[PDB]
Amino acid sequence: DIQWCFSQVKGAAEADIISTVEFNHSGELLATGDKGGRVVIFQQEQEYNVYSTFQSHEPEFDYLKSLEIEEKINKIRWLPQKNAAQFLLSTNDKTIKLWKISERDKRPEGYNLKEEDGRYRDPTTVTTLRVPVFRPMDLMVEASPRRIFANAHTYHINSISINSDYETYLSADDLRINLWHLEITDRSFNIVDIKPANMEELTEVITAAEFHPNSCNTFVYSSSKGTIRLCDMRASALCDRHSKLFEESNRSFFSEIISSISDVKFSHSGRYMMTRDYLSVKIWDLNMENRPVETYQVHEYLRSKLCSLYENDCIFDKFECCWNGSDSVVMTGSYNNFFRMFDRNTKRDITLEASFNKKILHTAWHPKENIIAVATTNNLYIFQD
Amino acid sequence: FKLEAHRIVSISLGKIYNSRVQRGGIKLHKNLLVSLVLRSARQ
Amino acid sequence: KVFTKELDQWIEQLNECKQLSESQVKSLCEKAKSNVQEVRCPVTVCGDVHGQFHDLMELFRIGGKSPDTNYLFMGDYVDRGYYSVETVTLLVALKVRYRERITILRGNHESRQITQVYGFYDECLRKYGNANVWKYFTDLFDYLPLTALVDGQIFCLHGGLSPSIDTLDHIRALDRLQEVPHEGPMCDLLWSDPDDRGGWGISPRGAGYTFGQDISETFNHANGLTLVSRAHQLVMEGYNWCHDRNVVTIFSAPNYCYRCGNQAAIMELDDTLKYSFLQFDPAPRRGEPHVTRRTPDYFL
Amino acid sequence: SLYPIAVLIDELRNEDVQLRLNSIKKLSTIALALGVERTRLTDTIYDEDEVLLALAEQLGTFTTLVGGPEYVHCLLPPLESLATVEETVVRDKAVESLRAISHEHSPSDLEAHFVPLVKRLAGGDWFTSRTSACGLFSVCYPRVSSAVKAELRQYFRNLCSDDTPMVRRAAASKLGEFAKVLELDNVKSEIIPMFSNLASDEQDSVRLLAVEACVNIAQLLPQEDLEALVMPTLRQAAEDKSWRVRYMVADKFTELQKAVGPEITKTDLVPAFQNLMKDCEAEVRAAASHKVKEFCENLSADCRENVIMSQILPCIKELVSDANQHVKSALASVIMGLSPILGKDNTIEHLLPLFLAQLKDECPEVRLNIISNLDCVNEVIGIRQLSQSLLPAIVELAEDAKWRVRLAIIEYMPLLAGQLGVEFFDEKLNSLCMAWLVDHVYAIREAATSNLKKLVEKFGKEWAHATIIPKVLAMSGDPNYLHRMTTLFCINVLSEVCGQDITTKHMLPTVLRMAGDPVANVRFNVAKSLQKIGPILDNSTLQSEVKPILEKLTQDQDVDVKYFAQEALTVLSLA
Ligand SMILES: [Fe+3]
Ligand SMILES: [Zn+2]
Repeated sequence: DIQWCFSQVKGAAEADIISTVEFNHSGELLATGDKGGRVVIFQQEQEYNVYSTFQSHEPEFDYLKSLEIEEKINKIRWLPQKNAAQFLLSTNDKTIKLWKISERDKRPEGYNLKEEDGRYRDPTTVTTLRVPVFRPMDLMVEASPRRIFANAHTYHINSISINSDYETYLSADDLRINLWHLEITDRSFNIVDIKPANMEELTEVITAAEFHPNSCNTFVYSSSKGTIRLCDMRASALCDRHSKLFEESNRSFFSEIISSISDVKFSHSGRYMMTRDYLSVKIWDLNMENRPVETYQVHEYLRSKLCSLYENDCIFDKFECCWNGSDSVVMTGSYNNFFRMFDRNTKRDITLEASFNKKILHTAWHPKENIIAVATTNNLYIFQD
Repeated sequence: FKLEAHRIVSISLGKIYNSRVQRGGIKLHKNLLVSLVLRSARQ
Repeated sequence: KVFTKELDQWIEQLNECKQLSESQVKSLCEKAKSNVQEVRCPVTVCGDVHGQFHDLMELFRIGGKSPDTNYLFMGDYVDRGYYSVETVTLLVALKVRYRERITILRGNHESRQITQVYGFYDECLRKYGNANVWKYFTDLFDYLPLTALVDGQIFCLHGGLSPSIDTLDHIRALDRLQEVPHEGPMCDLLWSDPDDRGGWGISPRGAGYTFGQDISETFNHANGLTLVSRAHQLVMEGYNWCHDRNVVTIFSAPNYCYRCGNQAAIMELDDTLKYSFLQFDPAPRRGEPHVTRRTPDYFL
Repeated sequence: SLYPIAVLIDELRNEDVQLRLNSIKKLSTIALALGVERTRLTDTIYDEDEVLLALAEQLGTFTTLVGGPEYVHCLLPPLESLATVEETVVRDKAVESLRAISHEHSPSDLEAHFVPLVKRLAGGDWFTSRTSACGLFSVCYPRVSSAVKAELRQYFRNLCSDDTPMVRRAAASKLGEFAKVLELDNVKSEIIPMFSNLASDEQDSVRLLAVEACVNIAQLLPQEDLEALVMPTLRQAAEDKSWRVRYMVADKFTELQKAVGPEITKTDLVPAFQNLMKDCEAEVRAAASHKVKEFCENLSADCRENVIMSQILPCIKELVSDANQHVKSALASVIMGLSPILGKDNTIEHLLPLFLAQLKDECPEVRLNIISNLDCVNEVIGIRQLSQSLLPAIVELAEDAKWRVRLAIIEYMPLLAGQLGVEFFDEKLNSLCMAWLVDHVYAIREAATSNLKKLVEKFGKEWAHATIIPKVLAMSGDPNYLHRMTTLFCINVLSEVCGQDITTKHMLPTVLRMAGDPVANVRFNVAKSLQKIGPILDNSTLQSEVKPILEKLTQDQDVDVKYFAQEALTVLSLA
């Protein structure tokens, strides 16, 4: 069991809704997505604090369909630290933006060289200012957009993920999956297109996808029916010939909504996979598909109330989950601002209160320490062990 | 049986049409989930 | 006539999808300032183009280059394309350059206040950045013909019929120079649409009036006409007939909204006055290819 | 004044990339005037893609203006700052700059600063640093002390063993040319181990890069030893799990064959090539099929024929019938290219059935690609053996609902006419030329007219006069004004090739008749037509007929007719 310590709240009504939380691979910097395009970034104090902020997207009004596309950054993903400047992938409903957050490198240089407005010539315009403007040395972190991805997703975007080899990253919308090269942002390879020719028969919605963390070729994409398909780009260029399908008395009207898997994450070791359906967190060993190795219940009392949650909007809520860096434990959110940690070692589950009514939709786990970050709607919590 | 579920077919349609007015139009996930819950015409 | 050869150079510049300077477009627009625009028998009639500039270049490739080929456009060229301003400039350029071989008809999407409520002002801000360009682009609307009465035989416009306008003589009394709020025949005549049901109707849009086979027979036999050619709304297969050859709709923007699979067409009118719809597919432009099942070179 | 631009780069602050760039890109006078001493270069460090690229582009030239052999090491910290940036293109230019100055560094400077710079870049844990170093080793090794020659290979091995996959990608990428200058025994003993590690790396992006390294390594080492040294790694690469590696092996297959020689090709590559053409991935079949022509032409002439018929051509049978559009199109582009090898007998046995099969594909691209390369078959057997089966494919292509297919075939008619010859083209296809002239799509009419010009060029004057001109003029009678206008464009382009005699005597009168056409379009296109052909027309006939008719048009009611008629007379100097 892990004795989690209550988080300090550092961040904090409609634009400020944390739609994603994500630690960098070496977890020093924490970037949180938003429903207002402001990716609030924090970083761990060198032995977390507000680091920077950048407007990843504006309300891009589509003029071909008149759809008032929101600035909803549904995913934040870090890249490896190519240089001193860190990079972040931010994806709104329609388009991805690659960002560079660099410190002020020229702080000393700007102080070491300065002349008059006319390059030390007489009759300078701002004669005093030049005497003082020479002191530009500052410690602030400077955000900057590097590469703009194209408008490829004809539908709301739900997932992106950096591949194990840092040339490409995954992008999946509710109907298709496109593979984006990191620097080559003018084109994308549509690796999966489940779209039925006639939208009448729309049964399958790709609700989430990710890349296998250690294998550059293995990736999984969920489905509305819960059938998690583990694809392998080694088999073929197009991944419609999926390698495996993961699938499991109570067959109510809403069997078609409880079976929808809102989130899928691989273990840090890539030995196990954890899929969050509405009611249960299913943990699958990747070599056995007809059942999970362990099934976990996220909330017992909500199984019968599928009309009441359907009169309300609550039953559509997208929940997510995350693993320990050691994979020994997993954690996911529940309603009423409660999240649950499902320890696979002792099979003991401990629920935790963040401080129905409030939903912990998104959360994250630091890949090197028992640090977890929680995306409450109007708050951000980083719980320690 | 007494009416506890007829609500659902009408709400199935009621949420389909209530989506088109909101920001971003249809969310195909929530729209398909709302559309798959229904009620048999006769028994 | 140096300015004329300069505009002949603007033809090349515009074809490169480059917008004219505010000075250039103003010198053109100033020199640009009827409901019965008797169009002689050989002419090409085109429907909505809605700013799909690459699809307009395609359209010229299908129909033909002007001044060689005559043109008359039912109006929709701003609101729905990435290249609104670059389309409108080419159109008015052709008009002022060839006043008697090109005709542009007032459309349903072209106004001042509702376009400001819509984004097109924002579009011009992205393209140019200021109000003057938009203003210059709007004043030409009042001086654009409302209808194209091709001849005694065939009639063509952007819209369709109206409760108040039965006889062509009524078309004559209409004023082109009228920007007034949405109510009144000024909207009806532009925004109208036909349907298989015979009678009046209304829609969730701004005020626009529909019509059926009965109203089409009243408008036709009372005028000796042969069609009511329209281009108001989207139609798949590029042209939509109605009411047994009494109303017809043309759409000239192939793949109208890039999501849609709709074909597009234009109708050539021969010397012997006869409509001949031409079918053409969207341009070979790849733009940002996301569909290409030929693996991109970065992954190979 | 003009000299201070060397220092305005950062004197302006909150700069514009255009102003910063223009302030930065002025090297000739400033390098000799101010940069000799005032730079001691921290103005040259601005962090943005275009400015960094410009800095690299300029810093590469300071060697000749600053006194390089003495001080050139002073250029290293700026290029270091440029090499460690995230931007790949900037890194590429920064490394190209460092590589340029390497040839001018003296061995003393090479040893003192340059090699320790490479060492520091490997030492710099920011993996973009390491990434940059991967390409620098190749130029310093030949002239540095044998001690350094040994020390460098240690860090290079560390690069190939680094746990950052991008580092291994770069290292493997540069290992090819690096092996070209390393000592042969050092390549065998020191590079091959790390090369084996690269070619078997966990990440497929790493493994797929080892094959070009293998190409260069095989070009260097004695062919007799490749069978043991490199080949065991190539076998496991060509049959790798990932289709990407198989694709690259198929793509680089011509280079591989050239590097490893024909005997090893016959022993190891040909079976691998069969396994590539039969691969379950369409892309791998595409790559392999593309290279089948070059591979066959690169095999030793003794085995080539029998090897094709025994191992490749039976697989070609399956590729021609492949389920994928791209595979059929790719093979179709090259498949005829086997004809010079298999021309006399084998072409009729297998290749003709393969052609005729491809000539009936549902996709037009396949038929287009076959007809695009007929030269390979026409020179060996002759077109008569193909013409009978080419005519229906070109007819079907020329009538596609998608007019762009009709356009695409129109582009090849002169090549086709030159191959099919004078008799067959005018027997079977001239009618199709006219079918495009009248075509409803202007793009087709235009392209076909300009195409018809090229046909007249290939055939000359008397042919067109005897058969084409009598037909194109008949389009003047068409009630559709667009067809008359097409007659004017046709007359225009023909006048250039058919010359003044045929133009003025036989053809020209038709233009005057439609000058008074009731449609102003035909009238001013007559004006523009005479304006273009006018310089070819005889002054006597120009004055007798062109001048008074053009003058008549200058007084028309139509301003467009009057405008163009005046412009014509002006250009013709008649009035
Ligand atoms: Fe319209
Ligand atoms: Zn309209």
